[PDB]
Amino acid sequence: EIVLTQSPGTLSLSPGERATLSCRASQSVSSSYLAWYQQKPGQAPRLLIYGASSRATGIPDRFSGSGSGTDFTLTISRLEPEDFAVYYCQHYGSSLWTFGQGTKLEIK
Amino acid sequence: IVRFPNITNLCPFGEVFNATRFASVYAWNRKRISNCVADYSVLYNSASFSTFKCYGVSPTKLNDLCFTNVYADSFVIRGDEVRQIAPGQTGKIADYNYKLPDDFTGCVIAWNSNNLDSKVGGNYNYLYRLFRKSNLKPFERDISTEIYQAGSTPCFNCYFPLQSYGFQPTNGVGYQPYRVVVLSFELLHAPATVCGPKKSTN
Amino acid sequence: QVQLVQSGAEVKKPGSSVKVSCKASGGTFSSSAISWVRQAPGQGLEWMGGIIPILDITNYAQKFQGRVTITADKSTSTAFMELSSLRSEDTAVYYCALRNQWDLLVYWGQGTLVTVSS
Ligand SMILES: *[C@@H]1O[C@H](CO[C@@H]2O[C@@H](C)[C@@H](O)[C@@H](O)[C@@H]2O)[C@@H](O[C@@H]2O[C@H](CO)[C@@H](O)[C@H](O)[C@H]2NC(C)=O)[C@H](O)[C@H]1NC(C)=O
Ligand SMILES: *[C@@H]1O[C@H](CO)[C@@H](O)[C@H](O)[C@H]1NC(C)=O
Repeated sequence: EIVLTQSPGTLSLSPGERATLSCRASQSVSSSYLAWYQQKPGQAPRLLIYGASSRATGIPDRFSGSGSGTDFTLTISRLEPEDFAVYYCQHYGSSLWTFGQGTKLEIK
Repeated sequence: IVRFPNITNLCPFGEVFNATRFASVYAWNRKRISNCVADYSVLYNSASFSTFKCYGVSPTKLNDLCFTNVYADSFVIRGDEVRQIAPGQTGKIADYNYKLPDDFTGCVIAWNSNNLDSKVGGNYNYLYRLFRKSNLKPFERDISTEIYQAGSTPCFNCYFPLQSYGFQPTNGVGYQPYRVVVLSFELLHAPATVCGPKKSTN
Repeated sequence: QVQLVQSGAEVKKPGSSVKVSCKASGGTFSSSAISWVRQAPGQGLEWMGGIIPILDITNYAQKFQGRVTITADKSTSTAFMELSSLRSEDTAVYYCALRNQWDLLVYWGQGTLVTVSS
């Protein structure tokens, strides 16, 4: 089926630098159905990117999504202290949703 | 009674209306919609459109219909150019970039996109054709890069046919970009597949 | 203006059943699809299934065929999921999510924890 895999499973980053997350589908998908989310412990998922690139309302322009086919990415331009969270990709086509495990972006 | 086709899907219109990138006017993007259900009341009732004009149909009757096919043509133009996207019109877009047949059935929908398309230094990714030797026929796409004349010579002259527009936050309304979607309908003499939300019975 | 509102929960014994409601607001209940997503503690998200109320079509994730019922009641703009015969491996947070046609954006409710124990 449509299986998303994220990479790397974990990151170790300085606050203030740039970093990216990769999402790879088993089969190609339309970019119109990809989204990125983040969570802080105890919280509901927050939408960051939808349609594989549009920025969700209320999200600062540090977050930029792109991609096509099977290969998609999320870039965070500065990794502010508030950006350290678990992140993940979702495919939300009409027949089946799939969520991509998740990556933990750590500070250290 | 209500006896519509046994459709099991909702129509993929998000891809048409809520895309991050729109085609330029000379290279407008056509998509086909088929074998699905759509509630046109919702889109119509939304106050976001500055233009919503139908030809051959009335917006309020759309849910009682089912179409052979629906084609969605999307692109970006200036606000003052909205006037040209209509049957019976002439002008550089109506004649060189996007021509509608004069006998037209469907709806023209448009809204201001200054917040998405204008860039601080000018969004020069949007281009318009200024030069063409003759007018377009309905639904043609002139995506050529041929060069046009001035004086009576071969190829002063040699004009590149396309002109980018400075879509910038500094623009007054007539110069703000607008996103346009045209829904062209095929209907009646057909095994129609795109239906409104009706409760088929018996 | 879309908002999804969910109720709280507790179950006192495996083998029992939990029914969770999601009230939609902001209009456009129709012409939308409603999905249910589960998050077990320590896990990521998984889709359980979903429904399109105006087609009245329900599609279940394969691992949840059996036990799970997804239904909807458009007259009150709501949707439900019921998970019967609970086994305590399912003491997860259950979220409803909605997407309208004419859009791409996905709306989420406030997931509710269903805890099942003696
Ligand atoms: C993607 O769609 C969202 C949601 O738009 C709403 O639903 C549409 C079907 C239509 O009826 C819109 O007018 C509704 O607002 C867009 O988000 C809105 O953007 C405007 C700015 O143009 C802002 O004032 C609203 O608050 C936003 N609403 C929400 C819920 O976020 C979004 O801009 C669209 N993205 C693209 C690329 O078109
Ligand atoms: C599908 O819809 C057509 C509409 O005319 C009808 O003739 C046909 O019997 C329907 N099929 C089923 C399985 O109901």
